Amino acid sequence: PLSETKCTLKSFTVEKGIYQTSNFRVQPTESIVRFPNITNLCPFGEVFNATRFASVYAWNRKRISNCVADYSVLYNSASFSTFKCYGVSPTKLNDLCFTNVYADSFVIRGDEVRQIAPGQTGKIADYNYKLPDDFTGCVIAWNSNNLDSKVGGNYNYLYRLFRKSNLKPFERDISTEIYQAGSTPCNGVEGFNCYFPLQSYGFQPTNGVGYQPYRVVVLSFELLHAPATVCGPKKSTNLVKNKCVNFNFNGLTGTGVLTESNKKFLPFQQFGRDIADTTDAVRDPQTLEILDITPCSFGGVSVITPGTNTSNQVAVLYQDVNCTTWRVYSTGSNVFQTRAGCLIGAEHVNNSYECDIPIGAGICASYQTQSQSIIAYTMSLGAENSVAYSNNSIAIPTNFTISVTTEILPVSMTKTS
Amino acid sequence: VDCTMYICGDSTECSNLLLQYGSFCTQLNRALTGIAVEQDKNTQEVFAQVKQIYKTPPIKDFGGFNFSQILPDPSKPSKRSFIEDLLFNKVTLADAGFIKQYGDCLGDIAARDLICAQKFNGLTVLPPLLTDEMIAQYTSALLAGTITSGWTFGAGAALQIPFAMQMAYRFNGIGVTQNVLYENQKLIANQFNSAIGKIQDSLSSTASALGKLQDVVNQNAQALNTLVKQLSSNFGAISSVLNDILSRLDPPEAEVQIDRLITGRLQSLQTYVTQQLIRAAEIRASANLAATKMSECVLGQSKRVDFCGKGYHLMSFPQSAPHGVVFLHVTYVPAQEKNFTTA
Amino acid sequence: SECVLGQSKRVDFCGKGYHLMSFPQSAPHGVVFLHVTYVPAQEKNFTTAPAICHDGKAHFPREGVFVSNGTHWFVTQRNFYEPQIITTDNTFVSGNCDVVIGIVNNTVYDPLQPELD
Amino acid sequence: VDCTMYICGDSTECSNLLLQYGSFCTQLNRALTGIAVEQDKNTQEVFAQ
Ligand SMILES: *[C@@H]1O[C@H](CO)[C@@H](O[C@@H]2O[C@H](CO)[C@@H](O)[C@H](O)[C@H]2NC(C)=O)[C@H](O)[C@H]1NC(C)=O
Ligand SMILES: *[C@@H]1O[C@H](CO)[C@@H](O[C@@H]2O[C@H](CO)[C@@H](O)[C@H](O)[C@H]2NC(C)=O)[C@H](O)[C@H]1NC(C)=O
Ligand SMILES: *[C@@H]1O[C@H](CO)[C@@H](O[C@@H]2O[C@H](CO)[C@@H](O)[C@H](O)[C@H]2NC(C)=O)[C@H](O)[C@H]1NC(C)=O
Ligand SMILES: *[C@@H]1O[C@H](CO)[C@@H](O[C@@H]2O[C@H](CO)[C@@H](O)[C@H](O)[C@H]2NC(C)=O)[C@H](O)[C@H]1NC(C)=O
Ligand SMILES: *[C@@H]1O[C@H](CO)[C@@H](O[C@@H]2O[C@H](CO)[C@@H](O)[C@H](O)[C@H]2NC(C)=O)[C@H](O)[C@H]1NC(C)=O
Ligand SMILES: *[C@@H]1O[C@H](CO)[C@@H](O[C@@H]2O[C@H](CO)[C@@H](O)[C@H](O)[C@H]2NC(C)=O)[C@H](O)[C@H]1NC(C)=O
Ligand SMILES: *[C@@H]1O[C@H](CO)[C@@H](O[C@@H]2O[C@H](CO)[C@@H](O)[C@H](O)[C@H]2NC(C)=O)[C@H](O)[C@H]1NC(C)=O
Ligand SMILES: *[C@@H]1O[C@H](CO)[C@@H](O[C@@H]2O[C@H](CO)[C@@H](O)[C@H](O)[C@H]2NC(C)=O)[C@H](O)[C@H]1NC(C)=O
Ligand SMILES: *[C@@H]1O[C@H](CO)[C@@H](O[C@@H]2O[C@H](CO)[C@@H](O)[C@H](O)[C@H]2NC(C)=O)[C@H](O)[C@H]1NC(C)=O
Ligand SMILES: *[C@@H]1O[C@H](CO)[C@@H](O[C@@H]2O[C@H](CO)[C@@H](O)[C@H](O)[C@H]2NC(C)=O)[C@H](O)[C@H]1NC(C)=O
Ligand SMILES: CCCCC/C=C/C/C=C/CCCCCCCC(=O)O
Ligand SMILES: *[C@@H]1O[C@H](CO)[C@@H](O)[C@H](O)[C@H]1NC(C)=O
Repeated sequence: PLSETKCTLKSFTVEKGIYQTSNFRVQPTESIVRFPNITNLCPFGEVFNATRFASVYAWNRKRISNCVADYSVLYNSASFSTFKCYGVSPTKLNDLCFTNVYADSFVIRGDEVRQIAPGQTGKIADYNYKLPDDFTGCVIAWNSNNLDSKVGGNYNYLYRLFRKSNLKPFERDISTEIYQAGSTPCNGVEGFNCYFPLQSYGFQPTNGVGYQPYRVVVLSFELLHAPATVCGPKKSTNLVKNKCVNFNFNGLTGTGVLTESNKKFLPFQQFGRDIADTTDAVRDPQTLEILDITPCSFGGVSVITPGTNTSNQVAVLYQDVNCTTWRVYSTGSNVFQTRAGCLIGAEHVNNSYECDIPIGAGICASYQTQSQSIIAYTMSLGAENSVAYSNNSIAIPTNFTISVTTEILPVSMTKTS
Repeated sequence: VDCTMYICGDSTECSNLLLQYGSFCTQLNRALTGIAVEQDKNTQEVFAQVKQIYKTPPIKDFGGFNFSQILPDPSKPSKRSFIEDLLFNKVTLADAGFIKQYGDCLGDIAARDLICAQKFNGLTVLPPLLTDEMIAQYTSALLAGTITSGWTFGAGAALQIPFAMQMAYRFNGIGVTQNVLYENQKLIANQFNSAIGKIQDSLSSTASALGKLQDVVNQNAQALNTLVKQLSSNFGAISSVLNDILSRLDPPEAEVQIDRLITGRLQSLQTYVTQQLIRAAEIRASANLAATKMSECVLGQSKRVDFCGKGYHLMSFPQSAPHGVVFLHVTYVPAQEKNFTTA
Repeated sequence: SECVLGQSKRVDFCGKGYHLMSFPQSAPHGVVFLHVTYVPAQEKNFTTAPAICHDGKAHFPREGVFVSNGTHWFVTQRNFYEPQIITTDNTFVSGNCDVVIGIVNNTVYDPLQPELD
Repeated sequence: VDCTMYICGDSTECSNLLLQYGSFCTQLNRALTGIAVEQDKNTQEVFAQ
């Protein structure tokens, strides 16, 4: 605490006085990791290894649940020319659980891969597949030029070219109603100013890169605000109660003390929040207990310092302890408890004196000989006196003193500009 | 304020970023410390005008006057007078004793108890240097002073004077011959005693008079609760929670989001300090006036027409209350006039 | 203005004691005052009474207090003991001896009758 | 001060964003209201004796 005062003040010398410091803190001692005990691997072999993909015209949407997202399984043979995460840094994918996970899946032309990202325009972004402005997932794609290509062309892949308006996020439209152009009425018949809305792709093996087919998978998911059943590969640990710990509950990390709670969460609520939106309760993923989480730090400390040019002894006042183990930095032989807190290191005396180095709530301190130490004492209030007040007695001065005293009053400040 | 706890409570990555933006954290505390010191000086200036703590005389024969509701009640463990007891009971403080142990908040309760919620976010309250018992001793001395010595209990050594004579001189001060006090001494004592009884009952029945002291308490409590509530603001960040940012983002991206929250949190703290500082200027002005009235209404006889209540000032007695001083001002008001011819 | 250019009667202005006079002095960024005050000293306790009973009429001090030692009553000013003989010049007469509480019996001196005799 | 009009006058997208940064808008008005009340008290104290 004395050094903390010196750093705060940018000085190697501290004047006699009371200095405030940081609230008393403790460190976490161990890390608790809790995930639901999911044993199945996610269907990477179906999402990325399908015999057939949907056309962008009518894209598929697969729901993923109850699995481990161990994507390292792709490293032995998959290759992805495009990969970008929007709602999470990719390096964090293994410490998190995901919920509401869906994999959209389709085939597009290579020059169209860039239109998948949110905020883009073009025939795919406007008429076939659109991500929302606030998309929170990951987009992955690869060059399937030896799977989706055919020598005479592969005409099984379609895209929408004509529409009267743009799509909203994640909408599909598989209507084949003929498109009317040029304000020229059309009764379902291809012709002048009337078009079948869909067109095929070529995808011959001899086309240049921009015309090779690409497989696109979009993984849409949400993080940290709901129960989750798709979760990364990090291993769990045992849970330790009533100690300061580090933790990870389904991807939500932080530190604090885990205790049993009387809060009862509704079946669909995974986490709670306090008045300032800080998580203060969680449902444990394996045993469904509700735990409260409290901060590890708490308290308040101040240091009683004789000038450092006189002595290096200090006394420390702890505002949040009773001292009758303790949330203190150390315990010495001199422990005094008062209304202002627990004072450790000062000797206490039964005398009273004029105040110096005020502590609070009736207590002051000073550095004294009897071979010197810091002493805590109560304040005097001047000295006691009395009057006679007999009902027939009057005191009258017989002499006087003319005295001169001084008084100082500041008048002005340094003017600045 | 623990300006690190308010911004980066229990978070290493945030705490290290905060070091660069660190001169501001220190500056906020310097201003608050200066205010905190001034508040004890204000209390001392208003009440500690007497270095001689006079005991209540053993003789209660103050003519026909009572004063027992004003003087300390010896049956209590405290030295509060009956009227002070009422004043202390009506002004409500958020809590008392200033100690909450960690174990006391180790549960769901931490989120329901506003004081605990303030402590966990780095906001604390420091105890006053003087206690209620010490203030009661100062008010006791002032009363012993004016009940027995009057004018001269200050400006020199206290001299005793019979109580009736003391008022006789206060009447000459007003401009009424002393003969009135002696001839009407029984009437005067009875009117005084009845007036005190009315004050006692008035204070017992209606607490609205004390709203000024209650307002000081409520305003500070609200400012601290506001700082806790403002923690939820995003300030342009993805989330107001550092843990959400740190879990989902890598360091270089997290740093942007954290910096937005750090700047925003300092903005809340600077706003707080400025408001406390302005309010401190206002409370000081009140304290200076209170000190002036103590000296001019209690330690002497003011002749200022609008001091010490309405009427001609005759005498006064201070009483303490949480966060302030309440005065009982005794004035002389003429009555039942008749119109006469003059020249 | 109130301590230097005039004589304040406010009890807590111009230092402690009764204000008598003052002199300003300047200093960097402010003013320092030298305040001269009068403080009473060396008090003694005397017997007192609110009035004196003469011939049934009650005599009140014109100014000051009626004060006495073991054998005689005198009238003095309040802030500096200076006993004077109680005479009809130094007192108000009103009411009577059956009204004032604490009235004592003490002959009041008539300054003129002995000159006329 | 209508602290919404000053920031997002006639603008829906701005107004909704401002809700997150909303405790500050309220706090400004509380301070101004307190001042406004004091100003009538000042007039009354000087003249209504
Ligand atoms: C996707 O399919 C490929 C085959 O086309 C799988 O890769 C083969 O895995 C076996 C077993 O480990 C190896 O013996 C083969 O040599 C691999 N083939 C190639 C070309 O590398 C791949 O594992 C499947 N991916 C997923 C996620 O199931
Ligand atoms: C959702 O359906 C509505 C209703 O059919 C579409 O709005 C109409 O669009 C046609 C042109 O295709 C206009 O002639 C109509 O006047 C519109 N009606 C209304 C009530 O606005 C809307 O465009 C469709 N949404 C999407 C994304 O396609
Ligand atoms: C420290 O804790 C003790 C209790 O362990 C407090 O002392 C008690 O105070 C109550 C009145 O509030 C008494 O009825 C008990 O008899 C006391 N118990 C003991 C063992 O003394 C003590 O007040 C606390 N310290 C501070 C500064 O608050
Ligand atoms: C001052 O007033 C109090 C009442 O407020 C007087 O105390 C009461 O005295 C009667 C007897 O005459 C008792 O029956 C009551 O119980 C007492 N009440 C209380 C609250 O103590 C007191 O005697 C008066 N003192 C003087 C000097 O007049
Ligand atoms: C001055 O007014 C007071 C009342 O304010 C008079 O005193 C009251 O007299 C009535 C009888 O007429 C009694 O019943 C009350 O008990 C008295 N009150 C008190 C407090 O003693 C007083 O007599 C009037 N004096 C003059 C000269 O008119
Ligand atoms: C002073 O004398 C007047 C009469 O000359 C008393 O009567 C009032 O006089 C005023 C001034 O002309 C009128 O406005 C009122 O209407 C009169 N009163 C009534 C009831 O008619 C007045 O009361 C006397 N003052 C005192 C103190 O007795
Ligand atoms: C006034 O007279 C008293 C004696 O009646 C003097 O003595 C003090 O009286 C008080 C009141 O009873 C006691 O508490 C003190 O202990 C007495 N003093 C001593 C030394 O015993 C008192 O000194 C006289 N005042 C003056 C100014 O002379
Ligand atoms: C009270 O004061 C009076 C006046 O000073 C004293 O009276 C005089 O005492 C001297 C002796 O010291 C005599 O020579 C005078 O003749 C006395 N004057 C009168 C008018 O009698 C008196 O002695 C003092 N009394 C006490 C008890 O101290
Ligand atoms: C001052 O107090 C004394 C008592 O300390 C009062 O003395 C009483 O005087 C009357 C005569 O007027 C006697 O009958 C009583 O016996 C005395 N009482 C005692 C206990 O001896 C004195 O009257 C009071 N003086 C004033 C002005 O109040
Ligand atoms: C002042 O002197 C008168 C006498 O002139 C005293 O009055 C007498 O007191 C006695 C005892 O109570 C009565 O028996 C007499 O009848 C009273 N006489 C008259 C004329 O009233 C009076 O007490 C003395 N006063 C003081 C303060 O000593
Ligand atoms: C020369 C035109 C007039 C210039 C004025 C500015 C016009 C703005 C339009 C720019 C062209 C945007 C084309 C985007 C690519 C669509 C390709 C596709 O989806 O397949
Ligand atoms: C497995 O999951 C069930 C249901 O959530 C739970 O009760 C059980 O304790 C878990 N077990 C382990 C790690 O053995």
